[PDB]
Amino acid sequence: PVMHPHGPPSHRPWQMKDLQAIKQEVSQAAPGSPQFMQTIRLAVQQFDPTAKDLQDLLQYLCSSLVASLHHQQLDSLISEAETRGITGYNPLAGPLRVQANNPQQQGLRREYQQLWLTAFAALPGSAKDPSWASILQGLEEPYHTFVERLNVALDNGLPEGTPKDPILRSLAYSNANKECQKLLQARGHTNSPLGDMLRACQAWTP
Repeated sequence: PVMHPHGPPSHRPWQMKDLQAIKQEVSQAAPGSPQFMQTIRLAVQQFDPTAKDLQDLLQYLCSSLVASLHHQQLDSLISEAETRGITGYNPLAGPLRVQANNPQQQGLRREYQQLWLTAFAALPGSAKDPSWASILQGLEEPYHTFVERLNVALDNGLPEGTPKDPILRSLAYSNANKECQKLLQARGHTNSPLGDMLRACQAWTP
């Protein structure tokens, strides 16, 4: 992090307590999901991290594969942004990442943080086996409990700005047990269909 005294800027290493608190706030959110993004967005604001700090934070929160995909995307976003013009970037003063580690280069650091943040958008979709696809209703699970069970896994797994209602509707079916799955040819029809698949199983005697 880069410290801002009340009365020059200086870098200080991450404190494990702060990293730990970030991971606990991210909770079960997958990289790119809303909770994940709000968390690391708040962290970048609070700690004004350098490029090196951001690399430590990445490896603490995400798997080694995810970290590599992030690096690939971030490199492309960097190249593209260089053409448009990066504030504080002297192409003759060495690699941009080295420059972003100079705590005096605030503008350049703030730009790098924003590209670092934006890079997470491309990460989902490269995960073809999310956990929310696995959540499946057992022969014993109630239906009303299962629909919420899927809602949270989608809340934690789906990237930002992605439809969830059309996902849960199919998932509340494709991932339901064969027990209650037989009430799904006369499925009720409403405006928000979700209210129906529950009406069908609003009362389900085992």
